[PDB]
Amino acid sequence: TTLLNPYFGEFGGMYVPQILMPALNQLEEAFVSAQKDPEFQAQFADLLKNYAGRPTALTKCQNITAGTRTTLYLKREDLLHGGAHKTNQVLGQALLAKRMGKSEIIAETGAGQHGVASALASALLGLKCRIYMGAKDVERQSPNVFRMRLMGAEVIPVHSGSATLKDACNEALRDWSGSYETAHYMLGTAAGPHPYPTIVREFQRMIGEETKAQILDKEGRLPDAVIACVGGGSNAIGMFADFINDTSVGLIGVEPGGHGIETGEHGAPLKHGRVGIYFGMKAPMMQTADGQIEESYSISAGLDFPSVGPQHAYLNSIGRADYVSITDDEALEAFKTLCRHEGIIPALESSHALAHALKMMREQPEKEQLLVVNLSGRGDKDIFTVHDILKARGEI
Amino acid sequence: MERYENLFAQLNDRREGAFVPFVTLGDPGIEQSLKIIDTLIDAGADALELGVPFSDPLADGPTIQNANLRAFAAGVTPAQCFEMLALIREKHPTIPIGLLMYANLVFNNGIDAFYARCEQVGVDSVLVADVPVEESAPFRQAALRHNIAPIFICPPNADDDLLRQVASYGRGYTYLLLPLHHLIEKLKEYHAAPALQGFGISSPEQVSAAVRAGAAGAISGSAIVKIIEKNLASPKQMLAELRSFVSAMKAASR
Ligand SMILES: Cc1ncc(COP(=O)(O)O)c(/C=N/[C@@H](CO)C(=O)O)c1O
Ligand code: NA
Ligand code: NA
Repeated sequence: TTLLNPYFGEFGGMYVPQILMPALNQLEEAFVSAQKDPEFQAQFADLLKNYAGRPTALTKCQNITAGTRTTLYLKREDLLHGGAHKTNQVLGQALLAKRMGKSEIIAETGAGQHGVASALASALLGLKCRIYMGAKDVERQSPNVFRMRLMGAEVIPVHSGSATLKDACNEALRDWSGSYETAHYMLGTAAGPHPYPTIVREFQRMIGEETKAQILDKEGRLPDAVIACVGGGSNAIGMFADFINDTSVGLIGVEPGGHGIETGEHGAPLKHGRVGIYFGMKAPMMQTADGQIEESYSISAGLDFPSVGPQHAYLNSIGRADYVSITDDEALEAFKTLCRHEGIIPALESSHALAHALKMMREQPEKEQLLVVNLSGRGDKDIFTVHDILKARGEI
Repeated sequence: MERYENLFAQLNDRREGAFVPFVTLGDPGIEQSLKIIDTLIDAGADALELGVPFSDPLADGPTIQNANLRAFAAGVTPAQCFEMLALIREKHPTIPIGLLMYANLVFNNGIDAFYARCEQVGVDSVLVADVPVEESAPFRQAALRHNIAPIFICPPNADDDLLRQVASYGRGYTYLLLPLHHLIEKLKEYHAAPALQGFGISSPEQVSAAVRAGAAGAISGSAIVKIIEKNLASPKQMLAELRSFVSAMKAASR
């Protein structure tokens, strides 16, 4: 029995060991309570405004659309404290942890951005934070590992399985199953068992609410489409949610195409995987023919979650949202173009969303369209990766 | 078939607990795994619980995580595990054989088709580790349609609603993991499948204790796997140590 529906059509659910069900039910009840509590909402609003820096700008891009009938805005989650959208919902989940009388936080991270957000929220709010991270990810994300550690979090390398994000997700669930009386599991995306897809959406939905108010103020109408990258689905559902009932507004999610869909070296399970059951949910998966879970490949570290949030799978199935992919090379070009033409260095994850908007523009340059790209993070963290690629090619 | 019903009736005749070892199929290789399993049976195992290697065993601790890694290193697949199950049943007609599965492996090629293959090879029960009773309906229904017992865990944080559900939904045995006497007597009150204690069963005294508390027996969830891990370099010593261990654990069920 739950208070809220755990499914989005056929997708979602609570596929955890029975031992974890009380933890999920407790969290759902606390969330439902919190959402009706003006005091909780005021504390959340205060952290968002005065600590994280909301509202974030909506920037009209002055140069990249020249000579076309596209008007492109960027929702600037790159300017949030921590440098990505991840900060929004960590602040809400840390408050839920306190509401439940928890003193400890567990989080998983792949690229390290969710880990940093979890660490900063835990430091501010007096929670003891431990972060599981695949050993392969720890090795390749020493800067983020160090930030997490500077902020007082314990970073625990995970050596089981593939030593990547999925394996870290498993370890976090294993810990929580034993520790949930005192620890909260701060899941980093709009996936996993109910109630996480619901909570993460509601704690990211200010992205879309602000975008709607800003675009109305500036243009006097809604956007033709809003465009966001999809790793597990949090920044995209945060942008989408407030527009779902505005049926004229396109909702476009961009999965990583990696080396190309046809190579199989990609991270686009929603359109190119197969429904399975893993990490607490029924959703499209990267998986072998005989049902072993596989990794997502992308140049971008943060588009590594090898499934996708069940609400995206649902929105796709009913035709409300459309999902596409963008390759490594397309993302890299969009990165370079935004740096040179707008003076904004975008995360490589976000660069996938931008690349698809640039394609919408360039393919049909006389089509009038008002687009918003969710710029989920800044790309400082990516300049070494980009540097190394541009040298290898011989561009530098 | 009625393999659990027949086993418990026979054990009840002999005032005896069941002892049930867990091992991972294909660990550390197919051949050696087959020999390991025949050694457990020869040594007195009353039933088997057998894991199929899965990439992401999110209900398992390190011992079993490492068993999965060894089996993968040997290239073991679910198809090979089912070939193994058919051979095991062909050798041993009455021993109850239970699988411990992850949901994706059951769902992958169709839930119904999974249970139909279980029936074809002679499996008696399936515990799906990441399916709580709340999500269990299509699994239990397919199990029962194919003469397979669906096995549920009654965890340490179980409440009355859960006890009633597990009692109603489960068959074969209840996997027991609030006072222990309370859970066991409540399960009997609710006409649940006989309870096997599965929490940290690694020594003879724990087998005796489970029976004394009123459980029908005990499941060693990882102790057998630990013996495999420790004896990898010595296949013959591995079998000897497995024999000694299972013999001792079974002796304790009297
Ligand atoms: C700047 C940025 N944009 C988008 C995404 C994509 O995640 P959603 O789809 O918005 O949930 C991420 C993800 N990062 C995770 C996984 O490695 C993490 O840090 O742990 C990110 O860091
Ligand atoms: Na223009
Ligand atoms: Na994904």
